[PDB]
Amino acid sequence: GLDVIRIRKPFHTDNPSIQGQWHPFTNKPTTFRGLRPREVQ
Amino acid sequence: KFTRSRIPEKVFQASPEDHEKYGGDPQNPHKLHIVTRIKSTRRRPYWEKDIIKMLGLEKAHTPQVHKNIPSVNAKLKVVKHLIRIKPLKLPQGLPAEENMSNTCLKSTGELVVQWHL
Amino acid sequence: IPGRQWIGKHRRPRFVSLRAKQNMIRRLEIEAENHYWLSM
Amino acid sequence: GYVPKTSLSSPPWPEVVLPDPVEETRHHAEVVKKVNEMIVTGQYGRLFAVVHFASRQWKVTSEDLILIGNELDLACGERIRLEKVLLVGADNFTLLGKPLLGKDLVRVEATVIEKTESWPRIIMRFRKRKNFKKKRIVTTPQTVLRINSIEIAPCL
Amino acid sequence: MTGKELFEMWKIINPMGLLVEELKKRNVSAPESRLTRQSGGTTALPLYFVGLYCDKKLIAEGPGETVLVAEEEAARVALRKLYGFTENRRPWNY
Amino acid sequence: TYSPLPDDYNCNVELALTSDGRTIVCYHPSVDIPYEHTKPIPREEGPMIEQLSKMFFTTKHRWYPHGRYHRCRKNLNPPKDR
Amino acid sequence: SSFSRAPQQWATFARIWYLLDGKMQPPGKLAAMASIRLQGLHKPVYHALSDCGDHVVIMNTRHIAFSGNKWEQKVYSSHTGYPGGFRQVTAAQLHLRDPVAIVKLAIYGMLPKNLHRRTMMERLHLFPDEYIPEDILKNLVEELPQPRKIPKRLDEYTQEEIDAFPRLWTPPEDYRL
Amino acid sequence: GGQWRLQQGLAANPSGYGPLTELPDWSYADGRPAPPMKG
Amino acid sequence: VKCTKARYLKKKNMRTLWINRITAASQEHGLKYPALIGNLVKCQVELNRKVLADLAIYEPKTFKSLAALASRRRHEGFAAALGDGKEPEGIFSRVVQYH
Amino acid sequence: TPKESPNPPNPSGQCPICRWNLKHKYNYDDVLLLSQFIRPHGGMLPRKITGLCQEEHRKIEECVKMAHRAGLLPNHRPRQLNRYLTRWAPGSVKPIYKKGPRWNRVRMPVGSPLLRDNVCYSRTPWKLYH
RNA sequence: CCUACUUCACAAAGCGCCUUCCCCCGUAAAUGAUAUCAUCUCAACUUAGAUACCCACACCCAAGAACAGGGUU
RNA sequence: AUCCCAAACAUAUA
Repeated sequence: GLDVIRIRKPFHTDNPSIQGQWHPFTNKPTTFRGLRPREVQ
Repeated sequence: KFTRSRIPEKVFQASPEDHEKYGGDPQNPHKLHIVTRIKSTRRRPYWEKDIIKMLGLEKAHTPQVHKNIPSVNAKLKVVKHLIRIKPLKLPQGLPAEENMSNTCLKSTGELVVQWHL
Repeated sequence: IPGRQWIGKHRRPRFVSLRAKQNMIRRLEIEAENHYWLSM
Repeated sequence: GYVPKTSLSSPPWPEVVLPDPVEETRHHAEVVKKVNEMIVTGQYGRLFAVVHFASRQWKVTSEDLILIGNELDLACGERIRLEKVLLVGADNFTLLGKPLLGKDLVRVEATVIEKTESWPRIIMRFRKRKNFKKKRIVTTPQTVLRINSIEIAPCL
Repeated sequence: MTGKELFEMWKIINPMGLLVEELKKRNVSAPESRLTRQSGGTTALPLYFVGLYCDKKLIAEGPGETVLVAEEEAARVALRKLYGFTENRRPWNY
Repeated sequence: TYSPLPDDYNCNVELALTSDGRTIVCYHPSVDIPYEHTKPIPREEGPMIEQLSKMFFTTKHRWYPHGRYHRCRKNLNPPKDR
Repeated sequence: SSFSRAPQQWATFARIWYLLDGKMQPPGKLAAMASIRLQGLHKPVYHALSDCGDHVVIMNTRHIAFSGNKWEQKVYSSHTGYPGGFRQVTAAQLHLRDPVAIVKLAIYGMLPKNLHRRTMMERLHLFPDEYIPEDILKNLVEELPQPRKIPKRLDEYTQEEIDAFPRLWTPPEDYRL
Repeated sequence: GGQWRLQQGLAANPSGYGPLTELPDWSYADGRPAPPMKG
Repeated sequence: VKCTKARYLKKKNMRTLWINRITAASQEHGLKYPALIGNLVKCQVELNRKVLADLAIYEPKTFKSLAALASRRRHEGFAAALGDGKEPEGIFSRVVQYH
Repeated sequence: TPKESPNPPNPSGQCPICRWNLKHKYNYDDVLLLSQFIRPHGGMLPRKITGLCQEEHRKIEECVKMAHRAGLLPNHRPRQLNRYLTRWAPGSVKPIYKKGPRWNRVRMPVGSPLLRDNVCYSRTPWKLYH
């Protein structure tokens, strides 16, 4: 019965990830004791 | 003025170097041609258009087969710059009636009967 | 530059890129193969 | 056959070397055995399958919906299976075909939920000064598929 | 309950309390929290990743815009992982 | 741990072919972020636009309001994705 | 993963700071890296309408090294609307006047030419020498690689490579030098 | 990339002739196949 | 007329968006985009761009797997080219054929 | 003092660069190759004494020049703006006030023209003029 | 700007008064190379090379077209 | 003859 108006996505994947959605820290290394660059201590 | 072109026949005396370059076989020459259009009929004169309508080559990149008689060669020799012609090699003979609806053509230039999807 | 910049005595000559030459060579080699397969 | 070290005598790209073929095959056998025991036990969780149904590629998972732009000749609520699965993956492993995967290693089910026709789309052609003004209305037909399950099986 | 995540259905408050309760019921230390990833610490749009740990092994991490909300949501993440109700679970078999 | 490409920036993934050659299997586990790489928790209408411009780093233009025409065309109950 | 909705969104779209050394680097390559990072064309989540730009912090912009003779030859042109105001100034002069302008103008040229260019150029920070304000320095996350490999000179060539590199000709017994 | 596909004797266009387009795209649940595609 | 003539641009620039996204992820894993998609098509993984971008987003380490596979194939290709004579083919370079 | 090592791979070549299979294998960054063809005061030696050919002598001369103006032989001074590949000496090059349109541009030289026959590794060749 | 002169005379003015700046990147001089002498350097290499100004109702005004601005001790 | 006019980049396997 839904209105015949436009359909925006051809899909409705209700759980669109199985492996962990991307945030800017996937694929970015870590460093000793968590030193942001140019730090000393 | 612009005209038609008469190619001197010396352009078609293939050398032994050509024979060993492409799949040469001077004696036992191949029977058919598979021909495909790779350029537009527009921006090209009207007799080229008429020939490309005579040899069945309407759509580009759709292959069509023809004899190797010198008549069809004399037609192809003036649209040669709009067509890629490859021999239709038949490693196993041309199909029989029962196994004819189950044949297919490979990009290397061979017609083959063993095409189970 | 006098006008209708693509013509005239002081026309601007276009340059022949490398990929245009490569395309010319591709078509021309295909033509050589055609010459062969019409030679028998 | 010698060259003093110089900035451009050597190739800048770091010349890697491949592993020995026989040890490489043994390693490959070991890892496929590992993935096989993972699949046989039941380690995986949800699964996503990259599928090639009927025009183009859909990334599909359980419970979800997929809109196809054509009719499919199937009564409403009539279970179906989608062959041509070219990727299937879980949390820890994923299998790619070359191109496809056999009909026993991956089983993708589906159902048809509704058959509709798309919203009325307009084709209008127009040119200036020539009284060329064409109008037309098109309603493509569409069918929506609920993906039900994606069962992977140990056969490797 | 398809698509609905766990804690949108089970309305709780103060997650880390239930976390320590569950980990003590399993006879394990109260988990120790640390700072995994930090981007934009001073500005008004920060991203803090807080990772809970269980004696040198990590049981969850979580993002937030404060280290405290990061702690809380990493607690929610760990509590999901223990209760076997994550988003990567095997879908219900119909 | 094979590193033709140094598969250590993020994690390690192992590639292989099934015996025949018609399937490729890759094993990628979620590498966990180590402890000793971590840190411990540490326990007025023009200047308005300028201060919001420095705090959120956007430029001043977007902060002034918009007229009625640009605010009845906005959609009150937009569709919900997912 | 398996986070809640809003924290997951914040994780995805959060914006990461980036430092970028500049010593002995040509301004254009710094400009290229900064151009890709500022407009978000390093995130797979990119889109123009999402505004996923990420901050960038170049330092040591006084030690930029144009190639060739570009210091003498490249000239930047400005013109106040007042007549006679067509002024154009070489790269050396514009560097002495304000030694953060070469890299600024490069990054300004490369960025897309729309009404988002100003936001992106606000999220760029340029600091002439190794100094850097602390409230920025304690936001940084990563340090992108230096594009140009700085060819070191004789001074840091230790004796092992000086004498390992083969002597290639025999001067006579007597010579002035 | 399709020049490599030709020097390996494949259709240059994977939507040409190959496994992807020749094989049927679906089958009824119990197993009995379905009428072929009009293509 | 614009609503009609815009569908072709829709396809065009969505493909451009997907190419950019895949280039971003590929640069994340050390491989440019030409090398990725070319050398992946040189292993009969006939995956299009929509799924590759969607995997860059919603499935990051399967994308890592595909990128590692592409780099592997590239290295095998460069090794084969370095072969100055007769050489056995690589392990992934082998071509699977169908009739 | 410099001498001849006992292992020149290709003895009796066209020039002492050919005596080491080098003829197209050096850039300006190669500090020691140049240092073996330099006086203590920056300017390099006569080709007669070293034995170099005309073209290779020219190439090493130009490499020495570009190495000096890049700041790569600071211990060779005769007794700031930092460049590399400085073709023309900075005292005799004028600003480009009038750069032509698309089709007759004047562009700033980079590199040297005696290094076109170097090995090329990226497919798009060296772009001397910029 | 209005002290005197001058049209005029709570002021506006000139024919009357007073102030007006900042070394501003161009030159040559030497030592010296490929080309051991010799040569200014499309080789390296030492040198003749701006400020100032502005910033916190009502009644008059040296501020003003309206609105603004200075004053009301 | 109003105001130069794309920002840049000599080398990571075409």
